Amino acid sequence: ARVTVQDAVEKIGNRFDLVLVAARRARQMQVGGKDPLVPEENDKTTVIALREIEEGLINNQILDVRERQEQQEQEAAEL
Amino acid sequence: MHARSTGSYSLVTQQPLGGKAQFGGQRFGEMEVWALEAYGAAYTLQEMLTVKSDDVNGRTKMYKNIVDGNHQMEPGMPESFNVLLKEIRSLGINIELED
Amino acid sequence: EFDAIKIALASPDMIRSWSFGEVKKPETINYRTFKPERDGLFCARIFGPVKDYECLCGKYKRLKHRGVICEKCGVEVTQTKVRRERMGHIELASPTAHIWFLKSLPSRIGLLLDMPLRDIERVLYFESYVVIEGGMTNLERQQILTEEQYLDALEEFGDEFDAKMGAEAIQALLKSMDLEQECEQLREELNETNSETKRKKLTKRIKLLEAFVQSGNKPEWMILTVLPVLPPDLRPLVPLDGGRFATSDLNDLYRRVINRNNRLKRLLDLAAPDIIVRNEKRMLQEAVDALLDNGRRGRAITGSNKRPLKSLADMIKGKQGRFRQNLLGKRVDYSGRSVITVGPYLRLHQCGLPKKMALELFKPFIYGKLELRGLATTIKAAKKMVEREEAVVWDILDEVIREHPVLLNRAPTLHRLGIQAFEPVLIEGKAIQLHPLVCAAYNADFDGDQMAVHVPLTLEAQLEARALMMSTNNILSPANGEPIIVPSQDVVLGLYYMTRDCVNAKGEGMVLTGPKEAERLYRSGLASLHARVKVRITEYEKDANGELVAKTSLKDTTVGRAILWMIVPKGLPYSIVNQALGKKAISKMLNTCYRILGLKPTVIFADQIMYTGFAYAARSGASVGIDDMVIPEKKHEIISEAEAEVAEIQEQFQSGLVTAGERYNKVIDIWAAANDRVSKAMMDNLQTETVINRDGQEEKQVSFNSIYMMADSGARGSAAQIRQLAGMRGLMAKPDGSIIETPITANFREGLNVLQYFISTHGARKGLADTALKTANSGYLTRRLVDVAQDLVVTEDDCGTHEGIMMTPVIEGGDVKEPLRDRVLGRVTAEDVLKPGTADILVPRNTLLHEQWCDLLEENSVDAVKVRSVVSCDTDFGVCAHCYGRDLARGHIINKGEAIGVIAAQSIGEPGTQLTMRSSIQVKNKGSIKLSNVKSVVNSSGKLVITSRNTELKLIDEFGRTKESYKVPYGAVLAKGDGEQVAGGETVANWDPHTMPVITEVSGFVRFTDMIDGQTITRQTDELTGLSSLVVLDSAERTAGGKDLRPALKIVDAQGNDVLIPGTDMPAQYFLPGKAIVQLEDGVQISSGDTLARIPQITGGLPRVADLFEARRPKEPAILAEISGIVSFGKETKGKRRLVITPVDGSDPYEEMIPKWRQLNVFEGERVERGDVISDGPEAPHDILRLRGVHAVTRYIVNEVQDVYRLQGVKINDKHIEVIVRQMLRKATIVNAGSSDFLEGEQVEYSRVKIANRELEANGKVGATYSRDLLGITKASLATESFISAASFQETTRVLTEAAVAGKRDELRGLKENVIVGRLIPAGTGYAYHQDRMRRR
RNA sequence: UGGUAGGAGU
DNA sequence: CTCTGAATCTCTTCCACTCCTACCAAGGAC
DNA sequence: GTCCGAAGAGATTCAGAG
Ligand SMILES: [Mg+2]
Repeated sequence: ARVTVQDAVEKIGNRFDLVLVAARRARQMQVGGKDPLVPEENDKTTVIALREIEEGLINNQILDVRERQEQQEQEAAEL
Repeated sequence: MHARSTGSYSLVTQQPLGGKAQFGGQRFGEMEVWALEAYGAAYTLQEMLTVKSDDVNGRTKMYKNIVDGNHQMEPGMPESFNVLLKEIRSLGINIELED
Repeated sequence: EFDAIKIALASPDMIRSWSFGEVKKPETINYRTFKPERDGLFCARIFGPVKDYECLCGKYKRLKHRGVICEKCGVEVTQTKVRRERMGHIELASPTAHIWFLKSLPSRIGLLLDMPLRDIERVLYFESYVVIEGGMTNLERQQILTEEQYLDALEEFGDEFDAKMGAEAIQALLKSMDLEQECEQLREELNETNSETKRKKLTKRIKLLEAFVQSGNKPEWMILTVLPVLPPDLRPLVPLDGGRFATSDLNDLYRRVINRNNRLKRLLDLAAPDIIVRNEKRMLQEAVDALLDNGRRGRAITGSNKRPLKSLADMIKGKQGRFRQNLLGKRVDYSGRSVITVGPYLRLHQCGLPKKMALELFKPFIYGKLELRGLATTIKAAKKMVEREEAVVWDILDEVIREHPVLLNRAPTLHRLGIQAFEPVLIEGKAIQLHPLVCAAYNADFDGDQMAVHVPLTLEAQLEARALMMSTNNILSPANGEPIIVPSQDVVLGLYYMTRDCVNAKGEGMVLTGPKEAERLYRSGLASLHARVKVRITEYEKDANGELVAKTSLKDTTVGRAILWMIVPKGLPYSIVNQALGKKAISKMLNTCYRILGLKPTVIFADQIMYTGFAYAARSGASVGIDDMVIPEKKHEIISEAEAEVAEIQEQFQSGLVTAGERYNKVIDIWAAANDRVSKAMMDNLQTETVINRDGQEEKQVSFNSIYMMADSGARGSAAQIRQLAGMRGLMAKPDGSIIETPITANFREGLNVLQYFISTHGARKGLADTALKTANSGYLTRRLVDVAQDLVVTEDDCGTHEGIMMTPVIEGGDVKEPLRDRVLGRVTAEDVLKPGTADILVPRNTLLHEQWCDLLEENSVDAVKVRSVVSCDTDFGVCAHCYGRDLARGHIINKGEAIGVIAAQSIGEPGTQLTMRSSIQVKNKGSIKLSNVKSVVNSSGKLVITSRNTELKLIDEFGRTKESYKVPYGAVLAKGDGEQVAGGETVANWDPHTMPVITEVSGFVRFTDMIDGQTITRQTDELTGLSSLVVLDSAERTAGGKDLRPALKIVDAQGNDVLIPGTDMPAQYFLPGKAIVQLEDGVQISSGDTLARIPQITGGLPRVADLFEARRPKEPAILAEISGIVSFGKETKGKRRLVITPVDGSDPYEEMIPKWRQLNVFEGERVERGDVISDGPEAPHDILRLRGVHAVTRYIVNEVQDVYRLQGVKINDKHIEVIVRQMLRKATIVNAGSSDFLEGEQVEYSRVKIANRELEANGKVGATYSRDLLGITKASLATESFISAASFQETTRVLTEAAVAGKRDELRGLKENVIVGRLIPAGTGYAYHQDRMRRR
């Protein structure tokens, strides 16, 4: 039941790419088998991703490096 | 009081909005997209323009996605635009979506 | 996939390529049989099958057959959906002209053939014969003759004379004409005409021919030989559900055209006489014209009930067309509508939502949750369970809507805030519960108001609504920095009642431990809410950066203030609560909280304030009664005195001593004075009505009258409303606008007789009609503004430009209208601001001015600061973030991708509903006098008369800004010398406006310039003087000889030789207008500084704003000096007055006309600066732009629009008007072609010419020179590069034809165009996707 | 059904 | 008598959401 | 069994004028 976004906006100043990165992270949670990092309490994926972004453990570069690690794991399983 | 999730559609595949008479959807007027895009809200505008109104393939795909827990969206093309294209082509004026 | 939309005029080969078949039989599907006909408008063979995946015939009806055709049916076996895509064609027996390219203002077919449109109309309808391939015949082929003339010609010439009739002749001429040779011939003619009027429409023909040459289309394609037919499914014969079938009114037109074509074909087969064949051809062409555009030519064909048939063109243009109704106004699923009602229990971010409405809107989510949980195995089971609304469904629903925002909007959506997102809570009932504080932005009134709800489905949409649209985010309006949520009606009344003091009350004199003790005392009833006490208050001030230090002290405050202190956050001081806390005080307190403690404490504080105000207003029990409105005891005496005075004035009028007009004016003045006295007496009796006895002696205090408490707190009412309730209603105007002599003496507390009620109803009805039409006018203006500025989006971050506009406070001869700090707040500087201490800079070059920087600027108090603005932005296709400055909604520089154009247009158009449709100069305060553009001449008396037409009288204070600046007319004497302080209330300048004095340099004899005896000058007798005074005779009044010579006065010495002006060789000359009284006769010695002659001596509403933004030329415009130099008069009053000016360095021949009825005030001898007015009057913005540049016209438009808006009391930031101005002046005309390939007479976009010039300066080639052009908002929107944006706005047919002949290609990249297409808009969250797409290209 | 008006609400 | 100015005519547009209640519309002839 | 106001801008013309 998050009411504000300002605290999460302070992490990503533009507040326009904040929507994009949070949507990407929430899509990762709800479509894939990915489990949230910040503990969940009967909350929608929207607020879960927003709370992760607030804590500073989620960013566009962090998501990019995580995707690179998953790509390396996927190519490793091939051989 | 009135509400609608999915009902009938017209020849232009928009919802008739006969009001409560034929289970119509509230019209998202011209002055409302101005406010929607003044906020900088692009994704909401796209979904309202395509997935909830005219993209029949988009409509069925979105409905199938929602019940499966997914919230994706295929933009597609509105049918009103294709109707306009045919209407203009009917006057001897060549409209083409050149690539 | 696609990236552009292209327009080309379709060739008949293309028409045949589109067609999947042919239409020959006029009959449509049979009424008696469901089967469509063989060759009808609804044909299964040439269009799609009626039943999907099944052929019409049984043998091929099976779904297995793919892409096969029945041999006898001739129908493919694809799905029925292609029936919307398949197109057919009909082959016209005779060529018919396309209506759109005819009967239009451009007259493109007429422009191509260069022969009059009436001639085309005559030829098309078989009236006059036009000749082709004349050959040896004397008459040219372009000329047109009558039928009898054709008979005479054929009896003269047998075969060499070939004249065809109708569209066939036009097509033959179009085929015969060759474009390039005519282009070169017309260019040669243009080189030979040398007259601009002949260049007009000739450049147009040249441009049309060039457009046809460059585009891959041929002129003969304009004449229609093959006519496409709409797909049958688009124009459906929808069943009535009863007897017979509906007609779309389009199938009827197609049937008519097909029938006429078939009859013409039959006539051709039968070889009918030529007259009948020509008549049938005319009928067929008229039918085609009616089908393509009904009512374009002649009268529209009517089906029945005198309703014109809706043709193909009519269903594209207009509000009912596709472009406005369907493309931009798509109806949305997952939406609902219900009445709204107030809910005080809600938090700021929440909103009520009926259980049934929530169940219906969120149905697919409920189905998905049921499938996931496992109660319902299939979708049908889940649907049945939901329809049963079982117990489990509600528990599932509570989970779904737990954190899913819903979008709420009102029917008229003017603000950006007209649609907001809320977190919904399930309630019982059928009404949406809305937060009381939110309703201010929505303009909701809770009187049958309705609001529609929408559900964002996709995850991106949910994040987007939460991040941007949620009500907690919208604290400051985008129009101005003032907060948009504010306690309005009952909360403010409760807070005002709580924070008030009574002279004697229960619990007075107590000393309390803290706010909790005050609450405990008030609750238990031991102390009153207004008792003055001494409470220890813990006050926190953030003296340190990020740290709070507690300060505890005893304070003299009431119990109510102490109780309210509990909800106040930590950061705020105690000084805010201690006052009476009216509406302005509450708004200021909320703004202070927002400034200091951020957003979250502000939201919590707003909720707490609303709850506390509601609770204590309810506990107060404020009520209105007939004893609350007290009538002053002196009202009867004032009325009697006023009636006695008006009777005395009437008696004076009866004797004829005073005229009727002055009697009426005196009566009006007397009644206004009486009304003012009554209102003042009533207010004085009301405000201090309550008298409290405390501790013995009596005492006075502010009254607790409920009506007065409502008025003072700002909750509701005003001074005028109270004046009408308990005082004279005042004089009421007639519908014409005149003031009724007798005012309404009776108030509303007492009765109103019938006559007074009628007089009131006059104005009431006038105001109601005014509002009813204001709504529509403001809506239209807002639509035009939004479309003219749709494309503007903050694209770049910094341009590095140095050009900017100058910000100075506006002084209209009085107090400061706009403080300097208000205009420059939140805007960056173009140049470094100079400290008042010389050689020092206060502000860096590119720093953004904020509250602290403005405050530092306040201490030095420098008037002029250069500020970067939108019009000066050098970035093409968008503005940078620095030029725009603050976002005005958040304390931040504007983000990249913001759609500033739409925000600006909505902010301008929102207050439109409020805007209705229909000496001596003395300074108030002491200061130093500044005088500019002054040529002072002193006489013996010491007065200084200024020679210049325009001169500015300014007052300098100690810190240096011009507190008061007054325009001084030419010839005004001056009291005190410049550069010295003058005491307040002293008339600085004096003059007589009726007679304009004439400056002189030295005393001496006078003889008039170009002296002619008698005619130039003749003495006029005056009774007061007793001796005839010389008066220059008017040019018409005097004879021809005198009028040919210039009427002016030349000073001569006492010896007789002419006096030359000091500092110049030429002899002094002074202007003498026609019929001007001359004080001193010729041959009479004058004094120094004497006058040589005397010369005898607008909407503030919405239409004014519309005119300013449309840049219409005023009915009486002012003329200005195009080029600086010394003025001269080559020829006077010969056809039209001629003016010639020559600059100092090199004389330039100049020609100018001045109308006679317009007075000319510029002196003939004095040099006139460029841009100075020669005739006083309204200034056309085009002249301002052309002479003084873009900055001057920007300043003028901004100042005028702001002055219009200030009168009503609204506040709109200047950045929005600057954005609209930037959108207005986007096109530049080419002064010189230069090396670049731009036509001189052609008009191009300024960004394109800037890019071309930049490329040319990159190389060695010289760039082109351009002159900026100003266009109205309508014209600017219609002249944009892309045809889709112009077509969706206005004049769909004209812009469509213009794009058709020119073959325009639209690159999209706009906001409205991407909305029409259906892609992601370039602004906002779509900016990243669009820039990625641009990079990938 | 669909196109027209007709009245009304904000 | 060309040629800048003034007369005419002529086209286009006049808010945005609902609640509804009706009127309306191709055959007998071959 | 089947068929015939009002407001503005703009284009066109037209009368004056040299
Ligand atoms: Mg209301």
